[PDB]
Amino acid sequence: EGGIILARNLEHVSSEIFTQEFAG
Amino acid sequence: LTFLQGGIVVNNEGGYATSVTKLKLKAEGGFRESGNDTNTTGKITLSGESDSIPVFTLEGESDWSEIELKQAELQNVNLPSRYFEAHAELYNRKIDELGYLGQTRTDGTQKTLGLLNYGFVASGAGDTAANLSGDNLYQAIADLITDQWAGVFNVETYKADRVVMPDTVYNICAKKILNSNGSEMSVLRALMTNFPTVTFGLTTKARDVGGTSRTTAYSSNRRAMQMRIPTPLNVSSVDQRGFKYYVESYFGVAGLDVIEDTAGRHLTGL
Amino acid sequence: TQKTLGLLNYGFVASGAGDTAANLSGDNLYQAIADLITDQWAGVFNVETYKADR
Amino acid sequence: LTFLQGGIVVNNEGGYATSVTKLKLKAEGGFRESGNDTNTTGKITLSGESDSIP
Amino acid sequence: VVMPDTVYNICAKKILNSNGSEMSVLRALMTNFPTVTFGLTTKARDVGGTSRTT
Amino acid sequence: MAFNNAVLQEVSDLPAGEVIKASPHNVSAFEVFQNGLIEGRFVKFDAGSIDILDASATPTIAGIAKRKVTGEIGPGVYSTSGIEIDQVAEVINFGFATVTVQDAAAPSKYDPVYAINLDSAEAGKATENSGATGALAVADCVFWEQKAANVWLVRMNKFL
Amino acid sequence: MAFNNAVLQEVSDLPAGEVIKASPHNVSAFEVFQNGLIEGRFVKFDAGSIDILDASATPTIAGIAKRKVTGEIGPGVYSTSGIEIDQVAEVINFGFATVTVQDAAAPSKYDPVYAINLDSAEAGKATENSGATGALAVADCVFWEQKAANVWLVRMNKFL
Repeated sequence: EGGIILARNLEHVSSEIFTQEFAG
Repeated sequence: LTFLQGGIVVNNEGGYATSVTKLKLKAEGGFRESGNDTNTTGKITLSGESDSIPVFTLEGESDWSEIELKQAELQNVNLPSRYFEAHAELYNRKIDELGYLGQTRTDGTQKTLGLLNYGFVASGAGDTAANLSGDNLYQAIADLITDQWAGVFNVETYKADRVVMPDTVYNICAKKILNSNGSEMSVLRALMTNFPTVTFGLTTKARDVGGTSRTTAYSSNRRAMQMRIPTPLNVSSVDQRGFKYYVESYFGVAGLDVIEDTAGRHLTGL
Repeated sequence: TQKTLGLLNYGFVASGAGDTAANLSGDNLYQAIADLITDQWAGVFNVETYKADR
Repeated sequence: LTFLQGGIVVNNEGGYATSVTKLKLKAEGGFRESGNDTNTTGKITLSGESDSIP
Repeated sequence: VVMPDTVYNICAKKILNSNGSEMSVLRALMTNFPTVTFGLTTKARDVGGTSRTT
Repeated sequence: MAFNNAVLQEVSDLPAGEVIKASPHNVSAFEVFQNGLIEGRFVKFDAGSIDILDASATPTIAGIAKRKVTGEIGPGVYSTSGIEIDQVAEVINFGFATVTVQDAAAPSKYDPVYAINLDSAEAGKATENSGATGALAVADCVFWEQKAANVWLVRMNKFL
Repeated sequence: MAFNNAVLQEVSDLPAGEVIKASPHNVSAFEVFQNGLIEGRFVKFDAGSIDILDASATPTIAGIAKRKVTGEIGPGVYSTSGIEIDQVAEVINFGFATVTVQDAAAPSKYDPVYAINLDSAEAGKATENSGATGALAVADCVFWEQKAANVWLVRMNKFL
């Protein structure tokens, strides 16, 4: 039934973290 | 094939995951004036946001009989080598098409947006570039560039450092003289002088996007937009069944990960 | 009848200029010739191998 | 007489052959979007075409 | 001089007069004010409810 | 809650929406489809999209929604726009494939398959009984053998 | 014409008479045929020979004439008695195959395939238009997807 892979493992949360940027 | 020369960095990150998610951490708060021995009310904390992009997968197929291979060796056409090279070439062309216009379904509707047709802010120019004066063509392209810059609050990271326009429009700009009264110098030669950081590129892909030409400025920075190709072109080993050789080749590719919304701008109609 | 064609007779795509070169402004003349060259360039999807160099 | 200064290269390898034939090999087809386990419907083949000048 | 980034960008892109040259407003200023360095800031966008150069 | 059915009496056979690849077989990918497309059911083709059977005139049965082994854990469902987004609808149109059957149905080998054509949960379920409500004669398809509980491996003689 | 389509802004898509091997396919060689058999076209079996469709009433349609990829450069035509001689008329009769479509035809997926049963160069060309002149239904054969200019991948469901 359905599948074998848990949903959250079908998503790769990127290791690169993007900091918020503000005016110069 | 100008996308990979278009400055966008390609990131093969999430191998076979069906989605790629990026996280942003923003600092909030600020310092407060305090006395010599006072307890502050200035607290620095941080929050975050998440952005996800689905990953789809394309797969092509080629095949050849042994009679085919031997007969074509008469012509010095190496069907294994030529088929593998066709796979690679079509993969490069597909990556270019995906980066610029994304993926369109076979029936006709479109599923993923690319760089050209992304949901950036799009302003329509006065008239077509051919009908348009050299000064007004310069004004249109420069108004696009600086409108994007104002949108990003002129942050060096998100500031548009590249512009891609249809080869028709790029040639027109390169050959339209800005004003005859000054010199023969062209509109493109004026833009390349007043915007020494923006490199102007071109693509045939822009000739017609959504029923009209589409120029667009964007920033080729990792933190502004990336080209997600999580699975580069994987060509299977040749499966021989009798004398019939068979090859599949799949690559799993996400679209253009436009990390920041107002990191590009469109001139619709030129 | 014509047996074979040449540079000028060939079935290339033709466009009628707005007016003759004798009375078009120097700006208009430059734009006409550049439009010829760049529309040839556009017809070949701007491939340096096939771009009109003459 | 301007054509021989028209920049077009002159090829004289035909000899006395009644024609010169030219062949261009394309590649054709394209990838189709597939699922986890499907039979591909996008084929990639190799094609050719020729043109002869008598 | 510090002007809002919008004004600085318009200065650095608006050509002074196309009849003279492609030289922009900012380039003309840099030529005629060899001692003035023209900077930019974002906080000048709305100080006092109205954009302000200094 | 806890794992369902701690201990099962017998090893369950093939789940619905599964295709045996020993025999000739074809599962064909359709990119556009309907959200909530139940796997292991007959699926129709309408307006150029693979969608769930529902009461219609004469739906174009395009085959059996293939169950993805490496899909999201959960109900057999084809999803769009989620963490469990399924890019294409994998549909089995040739060969032997497992389809759920109506719990009332008691089919047998070489019986003509009938799909269910209703706007309900029973949409796309197979059956032998032709007098069942919304029984649509699937062209050239026969029940082959009972695989699992309320799941039968049927044989599509030609493509669907 | 000299090298039509000098530059293309996209790689040309699959030509006709080309069968995809990813699925259950069959191309079966017929040792006798008619001179002037167009590759990528519906052929018929008559009097113990494969031949181009003509004014006949109820031809037994074999299948798509396979395009000999390492055949002759030129028209996709089977030919006896030449340096361009093809010994056997290999004919695609099962699965997904590309056939030239009538220049005026606008088909879509799962559309029944009608072949032009005429005496012309338009013989054997596939069309979705039943009302078209000189066309007969190629039973158990549907359109799948527009590959190239006037070329479509169709599906021969049974051995055609």
